[PDB]
Amino acid sequence: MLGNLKPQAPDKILALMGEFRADPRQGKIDLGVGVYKDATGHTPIMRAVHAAEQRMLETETTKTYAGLSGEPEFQKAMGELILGDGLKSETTATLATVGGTGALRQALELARMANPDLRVFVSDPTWPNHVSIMNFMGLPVQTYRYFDAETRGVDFEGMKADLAAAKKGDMVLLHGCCHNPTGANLTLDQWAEIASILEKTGALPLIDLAYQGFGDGLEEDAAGTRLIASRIPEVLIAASCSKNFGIYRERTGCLLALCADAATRELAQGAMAFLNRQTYSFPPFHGAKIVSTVLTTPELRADWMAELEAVRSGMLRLREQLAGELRDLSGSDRFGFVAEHRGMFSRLGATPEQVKRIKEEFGIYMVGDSRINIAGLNDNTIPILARAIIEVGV
Amino acid sequence: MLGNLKPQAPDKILALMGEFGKIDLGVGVYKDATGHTPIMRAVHAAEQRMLETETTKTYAGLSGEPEFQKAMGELILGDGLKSETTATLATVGGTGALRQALELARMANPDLRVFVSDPTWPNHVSIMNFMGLPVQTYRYFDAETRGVDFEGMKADLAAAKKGDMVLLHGCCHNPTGANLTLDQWAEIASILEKTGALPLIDLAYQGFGDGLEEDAAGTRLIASRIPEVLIAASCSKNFGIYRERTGCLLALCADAATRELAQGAMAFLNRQTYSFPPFHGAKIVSTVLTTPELRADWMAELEAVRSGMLRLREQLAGELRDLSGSDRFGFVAEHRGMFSRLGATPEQVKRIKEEFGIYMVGDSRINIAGLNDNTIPILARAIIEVGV
Ligand SMILES: *Cc1c(COP(=O)(O)O)cnc(C)c1O
Ligand SMILES: *Cc1c(COP(=O)(O)O)cnc(C)c1O
Ligand SMILES: COc1ccc(CCC(=O)O)cc1OC
Ligand SMILES: COc1ccc(CCC(=O)O)cc1OC
Repeated sequence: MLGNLKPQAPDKILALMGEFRADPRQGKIDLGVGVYKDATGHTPIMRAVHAAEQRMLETETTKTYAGLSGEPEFQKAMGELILGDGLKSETTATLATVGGTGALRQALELARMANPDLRVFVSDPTWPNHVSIMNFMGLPVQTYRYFDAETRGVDFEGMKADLAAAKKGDMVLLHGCCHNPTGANLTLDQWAEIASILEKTGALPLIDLAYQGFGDGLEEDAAGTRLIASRIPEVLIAASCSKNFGIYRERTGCLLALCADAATRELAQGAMAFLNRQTYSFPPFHGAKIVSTVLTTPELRADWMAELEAVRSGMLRLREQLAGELRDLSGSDRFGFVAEHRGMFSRLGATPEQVKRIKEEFGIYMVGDSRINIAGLNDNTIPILARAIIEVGV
Repeated sequence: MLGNLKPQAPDKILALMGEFGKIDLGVGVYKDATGHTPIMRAVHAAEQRMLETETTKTYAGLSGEPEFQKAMGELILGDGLKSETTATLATVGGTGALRQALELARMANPDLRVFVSDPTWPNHVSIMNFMGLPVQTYRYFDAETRGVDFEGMKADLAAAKKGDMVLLHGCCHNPTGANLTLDQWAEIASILEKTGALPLIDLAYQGFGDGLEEDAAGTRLIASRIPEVLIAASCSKNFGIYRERTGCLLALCADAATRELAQGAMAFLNRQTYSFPPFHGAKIVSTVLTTPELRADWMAELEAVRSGMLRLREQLAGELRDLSGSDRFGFVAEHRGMFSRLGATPEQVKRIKEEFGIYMVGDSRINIAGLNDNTIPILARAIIEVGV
């Protein structure tokens, strides 16, 4: 029977890796990486995180089955982290999931469970995993203009124009902050207008919050998400702890369902718990416990925020340097957008030909859509990248 | 939109878990004399060692780590492990491996039906219903003898066709505690090969029956006979790491090409569901399995657990024999595993819990690991008073 199986395509990330490793050039650089890397090219375990694992190793007395939808300490902590003082427990349903991706899938299942004729609107472009999951579920997918290839900024007129076509019941997927892969983001005023459009059309917003803390800070990054939650009655939030806590492999995230009333919250909560059960039953414990421990322990929480901040400022300085270099070399303010983008990614806006030429001539690797990881840059690599960009006619 | 959500039905076993001189005999979790579910020694040493060795937490393997996969395959199939034809997928527990198994098979055959035992783990049907898959049942439990209705089982299985999936419990059948002998397994392989039905083996208690190797005997027999088989393994109970959510799905294929296909579809399945699988428990398992000193202590502790429960069964059987002046309840010493179905009807079961405070699953399923010297005579007596 298994022979009938249709061949499924590889991740592609590995294909990028295999090529890079095979490159015999000693000066080769890799900007296609999708995780945070420090000065030495390592992806360290945050201090507080290592502190929580020591604490857990000495205090945990059993590993029996726990909460089906997550432990309360984690649910409350995450909600407060994302929504701050605005968290209305009475109408908020929470589900610990296997990473933010698990959160996305579950939100998709829940929405389709409540509305069979669901259509999803995704930005152009967006995280490929989004479209992939949707295609897999058989859900209809619609696109809304987002990245402006010329200015490398947000095409807000087009975004509004396209979202205006959403009907009540449809789902609109928004990146809370640090748009992956572009790096181009919406300002709070633009979020306010998006809110109006969402109220008008009656579409359900699904906010993918995976980089809280890598943009302008923890609170600032959650600002957009908080405006939507306060103005829109029903909101779905898929939060990831992978990057801002550096626990990628632990698989920790959570789905937040902001409802109109307590009765609906009870309905959504029951369905979420049901969904976990029909997929894997209980969610992973380790990472979630690390997170609640850091968040509830004043000392740890303080150190984590402090470390996250160092990371953020470090990347922000890298952006300014690259931008500075590009300005000095270009004799213009064309690549200024690099300094304006937020998050660890940025789409340069180079054509696949330019991307291929940059690799063949300069030994610099990046995703085929010209997305680079800011964290993979440094004092030695910045000048090279800048030169390459200017030389290939970007 | 969300207000349109229909209320869902809660899980019975876990419902009791929430309800609980209270005597908890519900949820299938091992407990020690003091009613505690301890962290196994080797598992603890593995976590310490891990705290010192791990330098990063970056994303890892989509299908799980090479070490976990090789270790799991060897633990299950022993020297019957043919890597060139076996695909392995790390999942979120044994339950995740089941769901993944049903998704994999359904992809390969949109018209598959699943045969489950009568009775079977409630969660099996639940997921199948959710996925909208056709469920047939095969006779398995003999309400009279409390053993297995093997004649009825063979009867219903022969009616299965190629493309159908037969879900079997590798050992320690949940909730009955009634198991097949190796002779019975060979017989079953004959049926499976004649009808061409794909067996899906739920292996969640390797180690609680007769032994690590012995509990895998049936599974190893089907694997040597049937060219294509699926196994959903759970490390929740034999490693005592329930909450870590670790287990895996093995796809035994007839050839390398099909193996490549299966492995691809499996990785794709994790990617579209939650991307990467959880690392902590899987790392614990491979650390224990590949470290001689740790594996030896794990086996010792697991054997100690196994032997203990077996002692409890014999005690409960004896206690009852004295209290009933009969040997009707003899079957309790014959059953193997964590559970054993008594027979008490729904009304009897409910009476027992609402006054004696002893909770067992509505169908009279008791977790024998929940008993001890103190509570055994109490249980024996309580059922005598509930009569029949
Ligand atoms: C990383 C990421 C996620 C979540 O990843 P998880 O590892 O599953 O937590 C979700 N959305 C985007 C855009 C991401 O970059
Ligand atoms: C324990 C068990 C499983 C798997 O449990 P997980 O916690 O998901 O590993 C599967 N089937 C049966 C019959 C079980 O008892
Ligand atoms: C495999 O799926 C992923 C791919 C890539 C990433 C890293 C983020 C990125 O490269 O866009 C995460 C994934 O799952 C969490
Ligand atoms: C809710 O699903 C479960 C119920 C019960 C158990 C414990 C095993 C049992 O009691 O049958 C596990 C579950 O998922 C792993």
